[PDB]
Amino acid sequence: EKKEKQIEQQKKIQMSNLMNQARLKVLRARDDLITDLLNEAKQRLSKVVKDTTRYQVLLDGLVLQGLYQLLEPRMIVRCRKQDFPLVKAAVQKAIPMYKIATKKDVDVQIDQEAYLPEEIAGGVEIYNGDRKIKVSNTLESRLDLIAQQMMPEVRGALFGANANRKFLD
Amino acid sequence: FYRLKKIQEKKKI
Amino acid sequence: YLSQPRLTYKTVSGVNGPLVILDHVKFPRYAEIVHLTLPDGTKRSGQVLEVSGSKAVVQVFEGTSGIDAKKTSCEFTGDILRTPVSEDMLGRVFNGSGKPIDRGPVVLAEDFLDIMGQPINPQCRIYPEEMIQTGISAIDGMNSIARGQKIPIFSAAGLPHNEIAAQICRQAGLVKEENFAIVFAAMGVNMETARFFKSDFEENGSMDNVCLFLNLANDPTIERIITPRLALTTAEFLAYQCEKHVLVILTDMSSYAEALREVSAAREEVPGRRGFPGYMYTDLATIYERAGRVEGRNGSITQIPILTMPNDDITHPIPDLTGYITEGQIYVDRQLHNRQIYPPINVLPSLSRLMKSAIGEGMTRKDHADVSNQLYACYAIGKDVQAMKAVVGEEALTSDDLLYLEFLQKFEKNFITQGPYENRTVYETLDIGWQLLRIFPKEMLKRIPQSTLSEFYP
Amino acid sequence: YLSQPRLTYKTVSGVNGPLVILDHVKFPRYAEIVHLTLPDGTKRSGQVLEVSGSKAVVQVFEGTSGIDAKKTSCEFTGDILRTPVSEDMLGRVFNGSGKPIDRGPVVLAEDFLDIMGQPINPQCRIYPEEMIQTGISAIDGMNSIARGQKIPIFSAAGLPHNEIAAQICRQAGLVKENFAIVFAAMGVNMETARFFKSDFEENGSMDNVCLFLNLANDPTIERIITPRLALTTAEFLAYQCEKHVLVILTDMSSYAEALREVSAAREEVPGRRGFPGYMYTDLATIYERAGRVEGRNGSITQIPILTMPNDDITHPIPDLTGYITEGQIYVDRQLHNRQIYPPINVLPSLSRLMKSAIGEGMTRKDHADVSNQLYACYAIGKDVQAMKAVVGEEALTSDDLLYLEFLQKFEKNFITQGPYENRTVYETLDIGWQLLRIFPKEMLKRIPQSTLSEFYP
Amino acid sequence: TFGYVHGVSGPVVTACDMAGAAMYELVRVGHSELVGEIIRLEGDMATIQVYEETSGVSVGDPVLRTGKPLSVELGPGIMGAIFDGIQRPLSDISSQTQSIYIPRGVNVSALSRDIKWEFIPSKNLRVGSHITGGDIYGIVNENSLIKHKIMLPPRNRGSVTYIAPPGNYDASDVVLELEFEGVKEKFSMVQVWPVRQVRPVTEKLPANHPLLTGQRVLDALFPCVQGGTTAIPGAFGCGKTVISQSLSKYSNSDVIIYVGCGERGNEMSEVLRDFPELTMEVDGKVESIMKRTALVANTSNMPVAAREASIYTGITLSEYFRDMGYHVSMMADSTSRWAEALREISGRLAEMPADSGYPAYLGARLASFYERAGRVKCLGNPEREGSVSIVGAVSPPGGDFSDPVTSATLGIVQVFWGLDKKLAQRKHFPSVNWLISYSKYMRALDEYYDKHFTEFVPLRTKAKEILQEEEDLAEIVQLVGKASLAETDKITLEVAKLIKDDFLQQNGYTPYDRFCPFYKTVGMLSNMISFYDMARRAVETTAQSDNKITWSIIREHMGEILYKLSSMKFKDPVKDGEAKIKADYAQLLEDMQNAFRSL
Repeated sequence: EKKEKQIEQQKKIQMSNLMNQARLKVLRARDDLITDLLNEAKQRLSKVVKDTTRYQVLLDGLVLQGLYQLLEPRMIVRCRKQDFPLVKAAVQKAIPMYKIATKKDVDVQIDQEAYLPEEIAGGVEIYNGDRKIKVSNTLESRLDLIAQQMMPEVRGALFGANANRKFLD
Repeated sequence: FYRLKKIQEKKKI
Repeated sequence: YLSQPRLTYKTVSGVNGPLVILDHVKFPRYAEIVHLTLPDGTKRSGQVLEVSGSKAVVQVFEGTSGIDAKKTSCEFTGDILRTPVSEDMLGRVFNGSGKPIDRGPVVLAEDFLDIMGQPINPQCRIYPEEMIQTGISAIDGMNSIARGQKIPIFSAAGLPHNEIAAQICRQAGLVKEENFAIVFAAMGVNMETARFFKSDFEENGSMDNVCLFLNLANDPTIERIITPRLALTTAEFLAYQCEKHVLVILTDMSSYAEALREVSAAREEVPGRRGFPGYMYTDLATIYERAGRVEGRNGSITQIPILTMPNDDITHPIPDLTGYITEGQIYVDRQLHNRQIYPPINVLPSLSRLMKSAIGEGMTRKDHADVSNQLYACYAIGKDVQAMKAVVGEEALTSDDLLYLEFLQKFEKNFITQGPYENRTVYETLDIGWQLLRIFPKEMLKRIPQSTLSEFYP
Repeated sequence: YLSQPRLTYKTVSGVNGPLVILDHVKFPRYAEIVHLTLPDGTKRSGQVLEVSGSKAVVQVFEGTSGIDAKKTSCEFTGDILRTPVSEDMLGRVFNGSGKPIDRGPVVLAEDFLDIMGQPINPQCRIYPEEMIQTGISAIDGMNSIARGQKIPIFSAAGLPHNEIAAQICRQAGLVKENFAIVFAAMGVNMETARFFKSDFEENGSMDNVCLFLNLANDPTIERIITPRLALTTAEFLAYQCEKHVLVILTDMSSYAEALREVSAAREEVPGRRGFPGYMYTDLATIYERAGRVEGRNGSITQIPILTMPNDDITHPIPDLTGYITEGQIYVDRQLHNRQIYPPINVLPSLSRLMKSAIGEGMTRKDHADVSNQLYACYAIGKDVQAMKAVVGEEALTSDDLLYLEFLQKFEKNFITQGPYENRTVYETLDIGWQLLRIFPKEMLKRIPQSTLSEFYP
Repeated sequence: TFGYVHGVSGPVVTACDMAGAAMYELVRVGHSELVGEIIRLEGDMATIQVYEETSGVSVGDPVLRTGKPLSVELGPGIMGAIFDGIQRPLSDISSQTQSIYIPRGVNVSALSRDIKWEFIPSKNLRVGSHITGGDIYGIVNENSLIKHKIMLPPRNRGSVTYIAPPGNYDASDVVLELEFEGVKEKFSMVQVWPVRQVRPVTEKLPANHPLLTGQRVLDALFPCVQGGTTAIPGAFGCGKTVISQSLSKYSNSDVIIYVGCGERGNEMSEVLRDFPELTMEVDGKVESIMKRTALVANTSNMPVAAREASIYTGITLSEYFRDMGYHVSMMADSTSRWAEALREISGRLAEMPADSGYPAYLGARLASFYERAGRVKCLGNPEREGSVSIVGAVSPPGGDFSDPVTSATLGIVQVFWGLDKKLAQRKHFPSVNWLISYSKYMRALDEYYDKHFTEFVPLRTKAKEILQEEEDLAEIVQLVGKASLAETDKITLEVAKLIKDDFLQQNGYTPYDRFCPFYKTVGMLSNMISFYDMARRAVETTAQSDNKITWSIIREHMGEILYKLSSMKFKDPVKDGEAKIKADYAQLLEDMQNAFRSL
């Protein structure tokens, strides 16, 4: 009888291991696909980098984000060396808007000594005078932020809601 | 008593 | 929904125990979540417990080690902690922080839920009336429970309360869906406890419907503050949303109390009884009542937490406060364990709100309350005469005293003493109770009414 | 070698209890000793407890009184407390702080030694193995004093312990010397001081005793430094001169009282019964100066005397004294009420060094076994007496009569003893065998067969 | 950069100008090099606990910083020596200074830099292979009894480039060079490890083998397991130190690390004196037991702060040897001393107190320390199975069990050996209060007894029940005298009394009882229980006869047999064969049978 009990519990544990492995593999397939889609989104972002006009508009926007975010009397602007004159023009365009938006006079310099690493597809970053408070407004950080905030909705879009999701709140 | 005295003394700052 | 770019701060103005004090933060928010970078690539997380001016206080989940005032940075999110939620949480295990401890990946958050929960109208709650069969004669019968109640298990060190928890989880069922899903959460236990529970769960092939958490003794202490709330939030989701009848097993709440003591002592807040901070009454209220059915919905939450008991102090703050909140209690005594009783459960201090759940009209049987009460009273008198026995020798006892002693002895030998894996039915335990009643003549049945007495005693 | 002038201060920024806070001290030193001048002609001394910034804190060894924040001065010697010491301190009597009171000159020092001493490296200390005969049967027969141990003497108020100390230091010897005595008194009645002095003068060994005295009228805080000084002197004579020095302290409880008072003045962490939380460490520091050392033939033995407040044993002082020391000799008032000149309750009087100083070569092979057997028999005697107290005489059995007989004869012979006798070890063993012979051969279950087959008849 | 000593107070020291510091970094304070650790930061100020007696320190004294946290140097040369609370060989220091006292700021290498060591590289080590941490790549016969292995430290991986040939090598000589991604790096037979970091493992495994103790009481009734944990509370003079000494002398383990913190140094002298003489037999060779033991010591009079460091260093060494493929046990003496040190350090920091004035995190620290135990499958391709056992000793003030230290330890360990002062007062020297004691390793051990000593299983249960029943009667005996009880009751009381006087009692200082092999204990219990049940059945069968056998009749019948049963304990494990003592027990049993049948 205990031989039989050993045999039955043996098959039960074996089947449980098999089921656990099956769940592991399928979930891994799902999240591998999600990461692949994220990589594709990185590629779409990289192609978006090159169109000059909308890219300049986006850089103006990001610079204004940094201005409205830091709010310090002194500021520093860092970016990719290639896009240096574009962001210089963007800063010159942006400063009056901030001046009339906050009524605060601020000096904005551009770090010309240290530039962003090449792997950054685009975007900018702001320090304050002492370089202790920072704010990263790079394109990759934005991609991360909206990706994480969007993750549940994209699950719902790709796979649809579970059948047991009878109500919402 | 000891614990209360400790917090009381610290209250000065 | 979206949000602005996050902000980095490097102004660490001090470190003290599990706390880290910053300043020059712009518009800090209470209960805000932050991340921490170390001089190496290691990352951590924490939250905010205090704010005033540009100063802010940051509790660190992973503890404090090698923190610098020149290399460590900080990141500030924009809102309260919100955690992954999905049906896939079943069949998975996680650590104290909810990260996947097994090799599986980060769960896909079908939704984000607030850890702190949200209140529910008392009018929008439904009384739990369905007795849950457990199989233990000490629990079924004398201290019957219902589907939606919550009952803590008082126990001391060196006792086999874990075996009792496993037995309950195994034999959980309804008196006459299929069974309960299980949301287990460990609060600072040694490897033995976790491994034994894992073995028990896989023995019955119930991994397909267990979501489990693990906080081991080696982990940082501060994680235990957040650990149980994750499990409760997930269980709340499965109960009020998936309409699944769940059973949440918490354990070692004393470690939760210790962690809260750490946090309070670090902040130099006003202490109270035994150095415990004042506000854990509110905190335990928050952690405890999240249970009971609601109108217009199916599923339920039954909550059985396990509390270890420092020394043997019923008047200790932790068990006492837990007594004021939960509606019941099941006591474990080392005496029965020394007398070799597998369910060493002292029924005298135990108590539950079977008070109108085990009626008998429509429920199991009509006599339930009467037999329970008579056994209870007879047991009390048995303990009394046992105490009197140590004073004066056996010769001084009357016949009724010997009858009480014999009834007591046979009672723990038969009713209380139940073997592991024994699934007694409620009717069986009632019959056993009657057989125990038969020891006395009918005239000593001071509590049973006439009708039942004439119905069953002959 | 210091050659700079001292610094002098008048910046007395505050006072609180027995402490004085100075300000604007230039590179103050931890544990620095400081002299000072009261507005009148007297002078005092103190020690630095802690430093922070330019502020400093000092403690006055003889109580604070009438110190003026404007007039007084201070003097920073720049050195930790260091004492003079010479071989010639023998024969001389000092009060606290070593000041002569026997009307001799100042101490002309061979050397200057740090008071706080240093820990001894455990690698280079030899385990004691030699047995000091004592002439009291309750000690030698059923315990053991060894050259190098530090056994204390538990006692209670009023009980006769002082002459026990007198007797043990009077006729000390080795089973088959000098025994330079150093006797430090901390807050004790004048009567006991004169009693000890008369006893040493009677013994005629006044050439070998260096004294330190502190009456209860002396300043309270002085007592914390009183014993360390005497121990330093003893250590000098023990290690730099390879003498065998015996040391006796009168009242550790007074030292504990001084320490609790100092700690309470500073508001430090309390533990059991209002004591400093760290009193264990200091008791260890004082008690640990003992045991012989590799390469030198000197020796340090300690027989401190401490007084439980009452018959309780769980009081922290005796408890921690038990923790540190390797045994204890108990004194019970019950025996004193029955007029037994040594009131030594042998039962709670465990000593730990009976291992290595007893057996073949030293005394005899049968010593340990007879002591163990006597323990067992005396214990059963106590138990049967308890049974007698409740059941009555007539419910007992023959074995009970034998045990009661043993108890009576044991207390009558083994323990009861003369004030001036001198019993040899072998006589004690003979007495023990006489006591053992009361029981039949078969009841002796703590003895091996091999020993009773030779010694029982 | 360098800080400056803002202020001093006891063993704590605040230092300014320490902007770059971090938590738990080693530092040096004073003109002398006093080692310490950081414990609190606040802006540019810091806080340092120091492991040396603090005296003669000025303000503004320079303070050096180093990025290394506290660590121990691991490798050969460890055994047979002695260290301080931090890794510092005392013997080398004493030979260096030629004095009696430890210099205040002595600084010497942890291990010798001149001793030579034979070496044998692995037989599978080829140029270009991969080991990726945990693999033994060489052997050193450090001592005849135990052979030191060398393995790659964890968190390391890469191809093999250089292999040292077989032969002799001194410290820091390049043994193995490794190349991973164009980076070359060299290793020697000594490495480093932070003390507070848990060494990784492949997996923890369940206990499956009993760890004997050489005591008839402990092995029989309250056994411990290899790889497990336990605690031994009890007042002073209950002989905790004696039990620790006995375990260290006569365990089944390979290596024993004895960490004495806050005790008399005379105990250290005893260990130094006795162990070298005693010899033990394995591999057909007799060797002084010092070769298989390492000793870490911290006398009571030493500075308070070093004591935590000692407790951590000991377990770090135990860990290093568990990785080596051995079973090891530990003697942690008086962890309450560690608690005391925590109390003092928290006191000087003005931290809020908890119950009994201890810090709040006492429980957390004890749990973290005791969690390190357990059986372990180790890292590496050549699988080994090691294990670590910790046998702690607690010293509760007052002799009760109400202090938070003891209660905290009860909630972690699995085995508990209470001691009772009155028993040691009785000269019942191994004073174990069986009533309060308990063990949670009864399961997962029955297979061992079923495979070797199957009869032991009922026997011990019977003995336990008899002891309990004796206790259950003793109160009513005490309240009301004899002559009111049946024959069975008095018989059980008397046999339990003889069990108490003989089996439980054990004097380990006589030459013939220093150690009791398990089979002797089994035989003794078998003889006792056989006699008990035989007597009980005999008297029971005559209950209703015309001649009721009473206890006095049994005494008159078998006084000499009881005397022989009492003297049964006089069997020397040596100088008396196993066969002859077993035959003696059998012959005594036959005598008991004959005397019973004759009645």
